[PDB]
Amino acid sequence: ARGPKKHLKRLAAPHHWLLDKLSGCYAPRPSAGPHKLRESLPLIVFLRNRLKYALNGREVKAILMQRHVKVDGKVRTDTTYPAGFMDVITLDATNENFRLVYDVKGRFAVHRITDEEASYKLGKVKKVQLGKKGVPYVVTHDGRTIRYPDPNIKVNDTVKIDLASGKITDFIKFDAGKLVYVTGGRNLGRIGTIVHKERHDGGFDLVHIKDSLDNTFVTRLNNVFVIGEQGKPYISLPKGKGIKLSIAEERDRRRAQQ
Amino acid sequence: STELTVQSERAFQKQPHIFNNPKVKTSKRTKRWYKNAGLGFKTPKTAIEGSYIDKKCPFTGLVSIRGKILTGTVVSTKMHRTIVIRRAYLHYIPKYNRYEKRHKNVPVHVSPAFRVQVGDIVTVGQCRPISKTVRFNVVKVSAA
RNA sequence: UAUCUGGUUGAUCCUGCCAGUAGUCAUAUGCUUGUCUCAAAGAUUAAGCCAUGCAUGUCUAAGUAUAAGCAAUUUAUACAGUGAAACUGCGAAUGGCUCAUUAAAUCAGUUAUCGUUUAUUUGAUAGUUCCUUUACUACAUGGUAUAACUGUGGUAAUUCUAGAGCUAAUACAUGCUUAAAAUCUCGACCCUUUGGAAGAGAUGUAUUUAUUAGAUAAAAAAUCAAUGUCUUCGGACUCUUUGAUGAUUCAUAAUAACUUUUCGAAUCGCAUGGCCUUGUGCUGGCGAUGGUUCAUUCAAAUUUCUGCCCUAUCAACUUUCGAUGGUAGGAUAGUGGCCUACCAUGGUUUCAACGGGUAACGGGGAAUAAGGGUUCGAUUCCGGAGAGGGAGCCUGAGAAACG
RNA sequence: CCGGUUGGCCGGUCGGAUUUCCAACGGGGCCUUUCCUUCUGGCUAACCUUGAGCUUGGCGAACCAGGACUUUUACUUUGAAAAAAUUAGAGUGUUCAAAGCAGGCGUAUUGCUCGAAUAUAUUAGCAUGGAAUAAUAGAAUAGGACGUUUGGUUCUAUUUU
RNA sequence: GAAUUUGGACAAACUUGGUCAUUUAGAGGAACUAAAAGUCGUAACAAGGUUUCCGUAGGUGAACCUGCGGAAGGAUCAUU
RNA sequence: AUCCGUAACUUCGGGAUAAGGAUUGGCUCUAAGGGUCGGGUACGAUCAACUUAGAACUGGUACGGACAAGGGGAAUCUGACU
RNA sequence: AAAAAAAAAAA
Repeated sequence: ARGPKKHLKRLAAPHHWLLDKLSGCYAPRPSAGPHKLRESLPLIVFLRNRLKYALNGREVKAILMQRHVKVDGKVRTDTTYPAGFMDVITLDATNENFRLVYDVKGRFAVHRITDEEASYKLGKVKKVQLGKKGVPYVVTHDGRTIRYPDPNIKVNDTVKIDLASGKITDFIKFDAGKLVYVTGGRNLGRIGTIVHKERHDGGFDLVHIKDSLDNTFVTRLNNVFVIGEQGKPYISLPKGKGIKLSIAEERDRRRAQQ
Repeated sequence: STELTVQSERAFQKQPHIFNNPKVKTSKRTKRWYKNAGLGFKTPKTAIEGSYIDKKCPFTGLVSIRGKILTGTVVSTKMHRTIVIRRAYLHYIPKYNRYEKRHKNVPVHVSPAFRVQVGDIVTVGQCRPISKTVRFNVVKVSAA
C-alpha cells in the first residue's frame, strides 16, 4: 500500500515454481521486465531449485557478478530478472543453452538445446501500431518493440527473431491447422494443431484444438501460442510434446519403465 | 424525445470538433457526426437525421459502450434523458434447495433517439460513469 | 463412523423438557508429568499507558575527496591505492503489528478503463537548438555559490546552531557545434499572356487551441466550369493511398499560430588502437550514468454484475446548507454533483428501504457431521483500515506517511 | 443407412488380443406433406464430373469472409475460471507416524533418472449441445406471410465516361 | 527574496444548548417468586355438597358472589 | 421583520411569537414575477408597475441605529372558557 | 331437594 510492493511471501507465488512451503516465510519477488510476474521462472530459481548448480542466492549473485550467464544474448546480472515463456538462456561455461518452455504439468521444463537454436526465438505479437512519424511497430509477449515489419503481420501471430539483433527473420500467421502451444490455464503445456476458432465479438475469442490423439479442448487466444504448422514445429520440443496423458496411462508407463 | 426545441439551454449545444464551414454552400444542411457501436446494434435513422445533441448518446455522443449488455423493463421515465429499469431475477438458497424472487432498480441514460414508455422492455450497454449512479446507456428497445 | 440412557406415575403409554454421553488447532484452570519430533502463545478486559536499548540506511572500476586520515604507488607533477566526514543520487510509502472504525461499506469471484497516472525495469526511440541565426559565441567546452574542513562562540540541555575563510559536482546554472534533399510561404526582377523568375525565411520533439485526411458492397455512360497529367493537345488516363478495433473525434500524419519554452549529454571508468599532409592532427572499442516519447513490467485509482448477521417495541427515508437527474464551467491524473451556477422534481422502499444493534474487518478456511446442515473465523495467505483522537501538509513516481 | 461401447465363439498369442458373428447399449445422418435462417463471394465440396480401368469440365461452408436478419428467459450437459496453503487423495523412508516433497539407480572411478499428480472448490458471470418440464410472444376492427411480378416515393453510391 | 498581510476553501478544538442511547439513587406505591407446622376461612377436584368453565359488568375481607349470553372439557349421546 | 428549530401534555382543535438561535444599513448589479396590440380560410412591436430572492463593494461590527416594540420557563391551589 | 368446616410436611 501507499505505493508498490517489493516483498513476496511463500504460499503467495505460483505453484509452478515448486518452492517448498518450508525454508523461511518469503520468496523472491521478480523485478520488472518483459514477462508478467505470475509466469516467470526467474534465474535464482532456475539455477538453485531446477538445475542444482547452486545452493544459495549468494552463490547465484557470485555467478551473475562474474557474468557467466546471459539471456537473449544479454548478460542480465540480476538475481530476479523475469524469465518467461520461450526464453533462451546461454551459459558460455558448460556451453549450455536452454529454452524456457513448459511441460504438460504447466511447469517450466529444462529443455537443453544447441547454439543454432539459441540463436533465435519466437514471440507472440501482442499488438501492432503506428509509432511517431508514421512508423509501424509491434509488441510481443516478451516486451520487445520491433520496427518496420511485414505489413502482412497482424495480431496473435508469432515472429521468429534473430536474437543478436532484435530483427524478425520470419513469422507465422493464425489459421486453422496451425501448431500451437499453451500459455496459461488448466490446459497449459499442450500442443494440438488448431481445428478452429470462434469470434465472440465483445470479448474472449475462443479456440478449439485437438491433439495428435484426437483429445479435444478449448482455450483462450490470450493463452494460445502458435509455433508452427501440422507436424513440423519451428523449434525443438521437450519430451511429452504437449499430449497431456491421463494419470492411469502415466503410472502404467512408470511401471513399464521403473 | 418529442424534439424539444433543441437549443433550449444557455450554452450552445453542438457536437464538438464538428465545424460546418459557412463559406461553402451545399446540401447536408448541417454536418452531423454519428457512428456504429458494433455488436450488431443499428444506429437509427432517427439519430442520423435528428438535430438533438446528447453528449452522452452512444451513437452521436463521445462515449463508448463496453462491458456488460443487460436487459430490463422500464418503470420510471420521469427524468430528463434518464430512466430506471427493474432487473428481476431469482436467487438460490441451498438449504431449502429453491429460490426467491428479487430485483434491482437500475438507472440508465437514454438518448432522444428512442421514444419509450413504462413497461417497455429494453436492453442496455455499460458505459463509463455518466453520473453518480448511471453507468449504462440505452442501446435498443423491443416494444411499442 | 445414520446408535441412546435416567427422571412426572400405585403402575402404563405419549407429548415435552432437565440431566447424562462424545468431540472442539475453543479458551481458562486444578492435580500430575520421565522421553523423541513438530509447535501456538497479551486477540478477547484497557486500539489503555509506557522507562530503557534496538528496529533504514546505502557505493562501485565507473558523480564529488588536498581528511592538515592511512598507505605505499614509485606508472605518473593535476589526480590517479585505500579511505572517515560531507555534498549528490536512490531508498526510507516495502516489510512488521493490531482489528478500533466500518453492514452494499469492506471483501470474494467476476468485468472495464474507447475514462486514467505510473519511479523502477525491459525493448525501441531525437542529424533539424549558432536567433538580423556574414563576427552575435567557449564548443579542446561557460559561471556562481555551498557543504565537509579551519577558527571564533552562544546556550543547562536537543540528531540546536550563528557569524567569519576557503573548495568541488551527474549540485545549481546557462550555452554551441552535423547532413542533404524536398514542400511551403512571401517574393525581387523579366513581363507576358502558356506567362515565369533570382533571392529571403520556415519546416525536430514537447504543451495548448482550431482545421483536414484517417475510406471503400457494383458496373457504365451524357455533357459541361477549367483544357490537368502529355500529346499524333483527337483527347490515351490508367497510375492514384489509407493500418487497427465489435465499435471512436482511435492510432498516426498534415496546416495555422501559441508556450512565462520542455527535451535534444559542458558527465564518468577500462582499453588504448588505426590513418596519415607527425599535428598533441583526424578517427576508434567495451562499458556505467543520464533524457524525451511510445510500449512493456511492477502497480495504483475508479468501476460493472451477484452475494452478507440480528432487528417492525425502526415504515416511511433523502431533498433546508446536494438529495435523483440535465446543461455549462472549475477541479482532478482522469470519468462523474467531486464542487460551483442555472433548471426540472425527482431517487429508495414489504422482493424490508431508512434507522438501530453487533460482545462484526471480509474472505481463503476451522470445529462437528449419514446426508442436509449448524456454529465459528482477531489470528501464519489475499484484500482493507489505523498508528493516543481529529484535521492538515511538504518531499517524492508513490504517502494524507506517522519508527 | 452409417459408424462407436460392451459383450460372444475364436484364443488362431503364449492368465494377454484379434477380427467376420449372432444381442444389448448408447451417437450421427436420410426418407416418410417435415426450412432444420439465408444474401454476396470464393475451396467448388463430396463433383452428371470416366480419359482405356486414377482423368480435361457438377450444387459456396465440410474451409473462412463479410451481410440481412435475427421472441424472450428459467433449467440442464460439457468446457473454461474458481491464487496458494488447507481438504480428500496417487507415489515416495520422516527408523514408523504426525510430518515433509523429496528421492532412487549405477561399474559409486566420470555419472543416469522418475518426480513434485489428480479431484472438489457454492452462488453470480462467460462459451457451448439439448430442448422434456414451467412461463413468454406471435396473423382477427388482419396497418398479416410469402413474391417471379407491376407503377412509384425517399435514401446512398463505386466503376467508368 | 524571509518577516508580515487581505480574501478564500479544508477545518481540528472549545463554549452553549438540542436530542438519542446505556447504567444509577429515589420517600412512597403496587406486584411476583420463595421460605415458614403463622392467621382467616374452605373457593376448586365426587352432583366437592349452590355442576363446572368462558366472555362481560357490578359488588364484597379473602378465596369468591350474583346478573346477561354461551359451551360441555356434564351429572344427560335416549321418548315415534 | 425574514430564515431555521420547537417539549411535555392535550378535549387532537391547541400549546406556540413555546423554548431557543442567526441575520437586518448604504451603494452598484443580476434574476424572476405583468398588460394592450398585431397573424391565409413559433414570435414580434409597444406600455407600466411594486414585491421577492441572490452576488459583489463599503463602513472605527454599525445597521427594526431615533420613535415604536413580548421577559421566559418548571410546578401547585383555584374558577372551565369569553 | 335443613345441616355436615379443617386435618403440617416427609417419604
